[PDB]
Amino acid sequence: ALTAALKAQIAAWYKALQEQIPDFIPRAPQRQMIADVAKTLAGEEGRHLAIEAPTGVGKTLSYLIPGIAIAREEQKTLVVSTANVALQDQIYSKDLPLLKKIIPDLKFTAAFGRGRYVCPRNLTALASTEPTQQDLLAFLDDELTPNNQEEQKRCAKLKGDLDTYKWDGLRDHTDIAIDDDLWRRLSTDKASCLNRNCYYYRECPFFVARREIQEAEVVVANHALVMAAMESEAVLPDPKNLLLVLDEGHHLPDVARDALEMSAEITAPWYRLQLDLFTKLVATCMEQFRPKTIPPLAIPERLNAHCEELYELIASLNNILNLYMPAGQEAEHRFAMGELPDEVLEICQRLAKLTEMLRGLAELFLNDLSEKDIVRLHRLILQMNRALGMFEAQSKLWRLASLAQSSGAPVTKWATREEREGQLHLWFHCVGIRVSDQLERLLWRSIPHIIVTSATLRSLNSFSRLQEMSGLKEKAGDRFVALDSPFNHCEQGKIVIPRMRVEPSIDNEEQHIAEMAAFFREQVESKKHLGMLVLFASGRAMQRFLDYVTDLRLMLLVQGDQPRYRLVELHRKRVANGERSVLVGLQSFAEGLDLKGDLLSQVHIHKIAFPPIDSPVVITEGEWLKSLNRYPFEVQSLPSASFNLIQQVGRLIRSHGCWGEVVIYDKRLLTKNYGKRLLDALPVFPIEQPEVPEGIVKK
DNA sequence: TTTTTTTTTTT
Ligand code: SF4
Repeated sequence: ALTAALKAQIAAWYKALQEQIPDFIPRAPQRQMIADVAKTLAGEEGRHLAIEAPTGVGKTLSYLIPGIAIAREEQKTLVVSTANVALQDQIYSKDLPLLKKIIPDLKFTAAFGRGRYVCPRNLTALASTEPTQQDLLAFLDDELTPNNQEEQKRCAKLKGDLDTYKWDGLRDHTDIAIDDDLWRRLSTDKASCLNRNCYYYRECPFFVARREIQEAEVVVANHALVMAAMESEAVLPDPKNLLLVLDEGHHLPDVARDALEMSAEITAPWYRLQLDLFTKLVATCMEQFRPKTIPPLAIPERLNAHCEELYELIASLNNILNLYMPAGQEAEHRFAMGELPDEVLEICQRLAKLTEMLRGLAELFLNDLSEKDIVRLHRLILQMNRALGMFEAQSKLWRLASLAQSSGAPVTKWATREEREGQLHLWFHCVGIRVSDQLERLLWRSIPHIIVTSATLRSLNSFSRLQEMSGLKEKAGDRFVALDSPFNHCEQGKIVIPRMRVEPSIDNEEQHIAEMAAFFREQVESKKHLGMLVLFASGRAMQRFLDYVTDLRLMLLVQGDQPRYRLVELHRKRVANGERSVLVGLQSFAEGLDLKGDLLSQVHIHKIAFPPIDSPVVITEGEWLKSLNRYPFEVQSLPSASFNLIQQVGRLIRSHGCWGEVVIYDKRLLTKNYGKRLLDALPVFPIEQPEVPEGIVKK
């Protein structure tokens, strides 16, 4: 499988980059990862490879070089998939052009979902049309006019950039802030688009990007897109012709779980309204634009016999679920083991059938309208597209609610009664607990050999959690490799566990935050660190902590206040200037921050990020683990805590020459037996246990 | 055994 010419090509590109790009430094883990990826992707050894490549190993070049070599030899496409658009851009703008220097021949593109692309037609409307005081009837028309004059100028700037190729049309590739509402208007749904009819169709960024996919050697994708391309066999080449690298691979089950997740409203009056609107809309479609294809369900007698039966089912379900909950109150009911009582299951099966039928009708009408008075047709397309979305959520919901198991585990099922607009609304919720069958069918079986890599794949020094969640198995021929970290952590930093007076239990939170803040403040006062990061496991705790350090607002860059890349922008600017700067964030910061040396010398971790015990999904899972005679804490809480802790601690040492401390304020790392195990899955650091000032609680 | 709420993206 590894031909002579291929080894020669990989070696050549390797020597090329190491002695022609300044600072490219070889490493033995890098050589091993190149060889392992090369053997897996050529078919020489087993099926799939899950290789953990800690920061510093040089992971992306390590799979890019053999991946590209094998793709060229075989006239295949290398698909590199990562977690989100920012990481995609990192691969597309930094690593691939670097390889283009030594492979001038290289053909690579990036791929994104339709929703990230501007629609030239709409933007032209927004840039070239007058804001006229929200002309009232015109607002009611929502007829493509800039809300106001500021909006109009911004749109014209965006259009100027688009037309001269300063802007590629992707939402994330422009500096100009775009409101979410604005973006909804600037982009369009597949049906809403004019395709070959539009006078821009040859000029549309999205279609051009897909055209680039077709002749490219490397496509940079995100996991959601790849999954969607495996369900709809529609955007990527045929799986058999694919080399697939799933960078940031630990995210893969969660992404797969989107296919087993739905929440939707089911409250009976609202439902009556929706069905009435739909019936009326189908009749007006038939009158206004007779479709080419008229299904028997569109026949009015049949359509509203169908809708009346659906409604009667919904109303029965409302009554049943309402008996679980106090009247006139917001409430909640979870079904243990995700198991529905027989009558409720029966109802959900019939609902699944009826809502799926309505979804099919709406889809057929929608495609008929899109195939085809442009103004009136577009109003009708929009309404029917809304209807389609409603019934999509419905059929998916009832399909999941009807499942006995998914990948050998229950689907979490539960209802909520929530207040919204002066009223109580009934929601149903389904969340698949395991997703391995999904990954197996869409990826593992479909693509001959896949690389799953990440800086962090293991939990508790083990691939066990990854194996169980992903379905990858040695028995199927998948291999699992953990490369060593290059850095020397014990000499490069320390872990600090202050002598806190309370554990961060539920009752203790107020005192705990107080003690933390005191200690944290003293650290800031030492002026020993310029780059600081504070990491929380809940937004509740983060806000509470923020109340104690309100005198430090100037110094604090808080997740959400600005887009993360801007917050890191400012952080770099101030630290380079000699000022103290503190980032404060949740999971997004714990996962995404990569700050070397001065930029981040002290990491503050409020607590061990254990999963929420009262969450319905966690409860249902623990029930199921119990029924299999496994201990939930051992199998569910502690491994998640280990993975999260590895990731959080992983912010400190990003390079040789990184230095500093990780302050962990959860005393249970020393106080509980499991503490040792969490510490043993971290890199080795010396542990210091300083005394803590008295915690003054605030009103 | 022992634990308590985060986050992107797509058809
Ligand atoms: S093609 Fe669809 S998206 Fe591109 S411009 Fe015409 S309408 Fe807007």
